[PDB]
Amino acid sequence: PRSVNHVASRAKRKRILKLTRGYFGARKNVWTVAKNTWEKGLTYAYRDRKSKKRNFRALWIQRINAAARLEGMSYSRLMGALHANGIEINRKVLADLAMNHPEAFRAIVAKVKN
Amino acid sequence: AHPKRRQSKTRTAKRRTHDKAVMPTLAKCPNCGAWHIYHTVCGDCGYYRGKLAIEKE
Amino acid sequence: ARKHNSAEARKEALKQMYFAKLRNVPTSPRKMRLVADMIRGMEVNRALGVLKFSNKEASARVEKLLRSAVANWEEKNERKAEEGELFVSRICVDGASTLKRLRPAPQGRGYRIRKRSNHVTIYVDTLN
Amino acid sequence: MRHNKKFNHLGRKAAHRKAMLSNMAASLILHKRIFTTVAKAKALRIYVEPLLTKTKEDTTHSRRIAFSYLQNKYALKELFGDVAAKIADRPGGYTRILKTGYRLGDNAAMCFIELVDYNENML
RNA sequence: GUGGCACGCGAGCUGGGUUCAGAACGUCGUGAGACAGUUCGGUCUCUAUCUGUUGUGGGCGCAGGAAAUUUGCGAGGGUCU
RNA sequence: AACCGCGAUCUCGGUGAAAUUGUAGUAUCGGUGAAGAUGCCGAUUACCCGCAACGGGACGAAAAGACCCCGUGAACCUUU
RNA sequence: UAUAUCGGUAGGGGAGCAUUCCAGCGACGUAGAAGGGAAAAGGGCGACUUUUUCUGGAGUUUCUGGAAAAGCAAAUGUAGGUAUAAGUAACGAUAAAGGGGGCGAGAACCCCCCUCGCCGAAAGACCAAGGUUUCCUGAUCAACGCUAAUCGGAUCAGGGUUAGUCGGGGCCUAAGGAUAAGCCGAAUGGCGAUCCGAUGGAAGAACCGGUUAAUAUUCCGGUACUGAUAC
RNA sequence: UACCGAUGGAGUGAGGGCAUGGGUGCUAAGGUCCAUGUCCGAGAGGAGAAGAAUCCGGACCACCGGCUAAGGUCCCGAAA
RNA sequence: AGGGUAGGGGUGAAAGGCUAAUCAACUUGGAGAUAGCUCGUACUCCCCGAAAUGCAUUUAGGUGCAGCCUGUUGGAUGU
RNA sequence: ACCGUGAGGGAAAGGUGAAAAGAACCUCGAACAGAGGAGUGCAAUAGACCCUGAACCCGUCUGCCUACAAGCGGUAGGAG
RNA sequence: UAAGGGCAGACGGUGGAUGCCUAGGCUCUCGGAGGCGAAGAAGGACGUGAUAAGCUGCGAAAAGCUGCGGGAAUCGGCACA
Ligand SMILES: [K+]
Ligand SMILES: [K+]
Ligand SMILES: [K+]
Ligand SMILES: [K+]
Ligand SMILES: [K+]
Ligand SMILES: [K+]
Ligand SMILES: [K+]
Ligand SMILES: [K+]
Ligand SMILES: [Mg+2]
Ligand SMILES: [Mg+2]
Ligand SMILES: [Mg+2]
Ligand SMILES: [Mg+2]
Ligand SMILES: [Mg+2]
Ligand SMILES: [Mg+2]
Ligand SMILES: [Mg+2]
Ligand SMILES: [Mg+2]
Ligand SMILES: [Mg+2]
Ligand SMILES: [Mg+2]
Ligand SMILES: [Mg+2]
Ligand SMILES: [Mg+2]
Ligand SMILES: [Mg+2]
Ligand SMILES: [Mg+2]
Ligand SMILES: [Mg+2]
Ligand SMILES: [Mg+2]
Ligand SMILES: [Mg+2]
Ligand SMILES: [Mg+2]
Ligand SMILES: [Mg+2]
Ligand SMILES: [Mg+2]
Ligand SMILES: [Mg+2]
Ligand SMILES: [Mg+2]
Ligand SMILES: [Mg+2]
Ligand SMILES: [Mg+2]
Ligand SMILES: [Mg+2]
Ligand SMILES: [Mg+2]
Ligand SMILES: [Mg+2]
Ligand SMILES: [Mg+2]
Ligand SMILES: [Mg+2]
Ligand SMILES: [Mg+2]
Ligand SMILES: [Mg+2]
Ligand SMILES: [Mg+2]
Ligand SMILES: [Mg+2]
Ligand SMILES: [Mg+2]
Ligand SMILES: [Mg+2]
Ligand SMILES: [Mg+2]
Ligand SMILES: [Mg+2]
Ligand SMILES: [Mg+2]
Ligand SMILES: [Mg+2]
Ligand SMILES: [Mg+2]
Ligand SMILES: [Mg+2]
Ligand SMILES: [Mg+2]
Ligand SMILES: [Mg+2]
Ligand SMILES: [Mg+2]
Ligand SMILES: [Mg+2]
Ligand SMILES: [Mg+2]
Ligand SMILES: [Mg+2]
Ligand SMILES: [Mg+2]
Ligand SMILES: [Mg+2]
Ligand SMILES: [Mg+2]
Ligand SMILES: [Mg+2]
Ligand SMILES: [Mg+2]
Ligand SMILES: [Mg+2]
Ligand SMILES: [Mg+2]
Ligand SMILES: [Mg+2]
Ligand SMILES: [Mg+2]
Ligand code: NA
Ligand code: NA
Ligand code: NA
Ligand code: NA
Ligand code: NA
Ligand code: NA
Ligand code: NA
Repeated sequence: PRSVNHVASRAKRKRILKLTRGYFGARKNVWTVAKNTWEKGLTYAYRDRKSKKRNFRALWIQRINAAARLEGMSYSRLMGALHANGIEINRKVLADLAMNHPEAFRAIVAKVKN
Repeated sequence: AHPKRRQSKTRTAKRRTHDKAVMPTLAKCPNCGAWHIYHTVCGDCGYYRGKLAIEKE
Repeated sequence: ARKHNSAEARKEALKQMYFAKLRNVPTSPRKMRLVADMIRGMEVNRALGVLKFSNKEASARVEKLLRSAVANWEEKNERKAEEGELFVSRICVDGASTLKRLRPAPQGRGYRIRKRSNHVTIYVDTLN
Repeated sequence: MRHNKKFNHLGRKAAHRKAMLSNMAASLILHKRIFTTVAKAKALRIYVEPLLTKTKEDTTHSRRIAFSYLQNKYALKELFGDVAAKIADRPGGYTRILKTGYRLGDNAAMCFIELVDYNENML
């Protein structure tokens, strides 16, 4: 018998083209252009999921550095003192305390200020 | 000589920005109460500056 | 009964719209669209004067379409329109079927000529 | 550049332009008002007022000078007959140009040019 | 003056030279033909999209709307004998 | 070299093609690099959109280089 | 349950999804099938799958097994449709146009008049080849006409070509061709003196005038002539 | 921890850079010909401004947790 | 104006000119000739994973056999 | 059909509705050119190119953004 | 302030994909039959209707003429008379 999968073949394209809405010009709707654009974006997304962790750690470190300099120390000295004293609070929590709970950050600094 | 690439819809529309039909310069002629082109003979009554210029029987 | 119900809903909706259409006008949609953009949003009597004295060829057909739309409004509202009451509330120009022609070119080559048509739609309403 | 060049060529060779001006002048003398393009009427005014001024000297010499421009004996007879007596003692400005509208076929700006003393309504 | 810029520059020009089909001389080859050679003749295509460059406008901005006169951040020209 | 005339050209009304075209919000300099960069790096410059004019670049368009070599490809020509 | 392992081109291996049709078993559908638009949810993972709603208005589908015209992004790939360059090149000889009236809803271009210009061993008037109704009139302006058009060699319908003397044919032969008697030759056939064959030779034989929207040496009025046929 | 027998299916038979030992070349070449390793080929991630094979390091997927490599801690740019 | 010469055949005051815009003809068929050459080859996830060397070859950008991969099996031996 | 002197080559083109019941009549307009109505019909967004009516391509409206800004146009963050 | 532009949604336009449908193809099976023509063939030309004929039929007796058998109310072929 003769088999042509017209509906399935068209439905695959339509499903992918729902994902390329918002793109610029022909890259949103022209299919060969749109499908080309969408796959390069997927490679970018794989790379950026890895880079997001580095970016957020850098942001935490910068906020901790500013709060430590307000308290009288630097980031490297503060982190060395915390590691020596065995305090396991991570940089995300430390940055959150520095931004939003300065009294708690101050007590943490005063703990290792010796 | 030859376009290296086709123009996008955006580029074409940006060029067409200055394509516009011109509005005619229309005066009202309050006596006859209808439009005509400023500095022309009012084609309905045949008047111009309050004087019969063209007489239509 | 489904399509009958849908048609009845649409027929009730059309009673509150006042519009006229020109279909298959054998002229360039782009050149017609210039005139449409000139008169969009404008009071009807001024629009009639503008179309009467415009320097574009398409304005002559747009003027008769506008007169037809005003007449449709008058019939649907069962009264004559007053002075400055109506305005061009919507206008659009779409492309229509193209006639394809062949024109000879040097050295035996033949090139295609497109003779384009358009549709025009005009909605009038009151400046409420 | 065309600094101080003071006549319109009207898209014609010189002989064609002169012949057209002569024909227009005869038509304007015979029928007292004609409908033309605005540019042609403005050129015709400069051409035709000196010819009308020449009738203020009623002489065979002035008749021959006018005929050298017209080459139309009917127009010459009408001009040195009725037109002369009508435009007598008017110090120039015998014609008037009024704009009317635009042509369908090419959008040309149209007007009429007329002899002033034959429009009673405009005095 | 000496050099660089695709020995600058043929979508700027030219076509003397060079690459082509005709023909001839010298030389080589049995020949078809050939040449550290010579000689006469021999179609130079494209409507400028992007960028670049030379000019000239429209829009908006500059605390609300304007008419004038201006300072000069800078740029270019000039520099021979 | 200057000037002149008409046709083309420019502006307006009517009709309306083509070659070309992966998508483009398509700047400069020096670097780098499949060794000659609008698209990478570091700087620099640059308000948004047209029109006229010129051809430096887009190794611009055109015909799967005719030169060169290759194929146990082809044709035609010569000959002891 | 632990430990170990899990980057990959050529390439080898494994396990699946969708599509068309068939058998068996179940089902759905005018109280709305397939298809098309929108939205939501799901899958060790994925190919894909469910559900809601609008359009649509008549068919579709689950599981198990069977069979294939069984899946596209590129081949200077093919068909159809639509873009870009672009409202750009161009509208086809630089013999040239101006005005007044008419008709018409609409006029630079159509009709009439005046003026202007071009050809005039032609761009005037005829015969032949070739074309084949393009000729004239009434309606029509969709398409065709490189613009518009009331106009046209355009569309539709009606009309229009009249010969004893004009042209041809009937008659004759040239080149050449087809043949007879004969000759040659695997076949199909090839030759070969009467016939065919004009571009040539005979033709049996007029003009004048008038008349149609469109034919005229053909129709008509005169004037003639030619060939056969019965006394 | 997968080396041999026998069998089913292959692809490859244009390699390249670096280090080391040499020939050739001019102790030239991002040159060329062998040998021994290694990497790119078929290999992403980090530093070196940007660099196929130099320095570090072999990516099952997710994480807004932590420790390190080479290399760094004045600002662009994480840390004296 | 009519006629004749037809494919490597005709014709050529000779250029390999011309033989219906085709010439070191056209149409149809053998025919889907052959092309060790170029280009192209479409759903999904999982496991493994090379070579660009040697020998031979009218062979050198092709191929045969080794070398190096993979599946399934039986032995112990590989680093 | 078309192309070619000829031998020969050689297309594109199906679907209103159950039934023509195929839209009397009115309005704008020179005109159905076209449309708005009325009426028929289950349905006219089934109105003659007429079932369904996708993409490319072309418009209108509404929301947000945009005239100090520079590279494959996404991707990961993130106010209003 | 948006001259213009970008994205999204809604709604249209164009175009004619898709789904559904079809006696138009394709491959076969069985049984026949395997020619037509000088009593003029195959294949054509011109005609033929109340009204122009594009097909179909027919042939100056021209969408038809005669006889026998069958059948019983419509018929006067198709291109929406
Ligand atoms: K089905
Ligand atoms: K190409
Ligand atoms: K090697
Ligand atoms: K050998
Ligand atoms: K329907
Ligand atoms: K139906
Ligand atoms: K649609
Ligand atoms: K972005
Ligand atoms: Mg990390
Ligand atoms: Mg413009
Ligand atoms: Mg048109
Ligand atoms: Mg006009
Ligand atoms: Mg020609
Ligand atoms: Mg000129
Ligand atoms: Mg040079
Ligand atoms: Mg050149
Ligand atoms: Mg150049
Ligand atoms: Mg030679
Ligand atoms: Mg010469
Ligand atoms: Mg120009
Ligand atoms: Mg124009
Ligand atoms: Mg460089
Ligand atoms: Mg550069
Ligand atoms: Mg480039
Ligand atoms: Mg090139
Ligand atoms: Mg090549
Ligand atoms: Mg790993
Ligand atoms: Mg793997
Ligand atoms: Mg429903
Ligand atoms: Mg297939
Ligand atoms: Mg496909
Ligand atoms: Mg090409
Ligand atoms: Mg241009
Ligand atoms: Mg041309
Ligand atoms: Mg032009
Ligand atoms: Mg003549
Ligand atoms: Mg005629
Ligand atoms: Mg007529
Ligand atoms: Mg026309
Ligand atoms: Mg006619
Ligand atoms: Mg004879
Ligand atoms: Mg005649
Ligand atoms: Mg080899
Ligand atoms: Mg080798
Ligand atoms: Mg090397
Ligand atoms: Mg490789
Ligand atoms: Mg490796
Ligand atoms: Mg640490
Ligand atoms: Mg820092
Ligand atoms: Mg030669
Ligand atoms: Mg030839
Ligand atoms: Mg064979
Ligand atoms: Mg072949
Ligand atoms: Mg082979
Ligand atoms: Mg592995
Ligand atoms: Mg092998
Ligand atoms: Mg009409
Ligand atoms: Mg519908
Ligand atoms: Mg439909
Ligand atoms: Mg700035
Ligand atoms: Mg801003
Ligand atoms: Mg917008
Ligand atoms: Mg749509
Ligand atoms: Mg009979
Ligand atoms: Na010799
Ligand atoms: Na102010
Ligand atoms: Na497999
Ligand atoms: Na003739
Ligand atoms: Na004839
Ligand atoms: Na109607
Ligand atoms: Na806008």
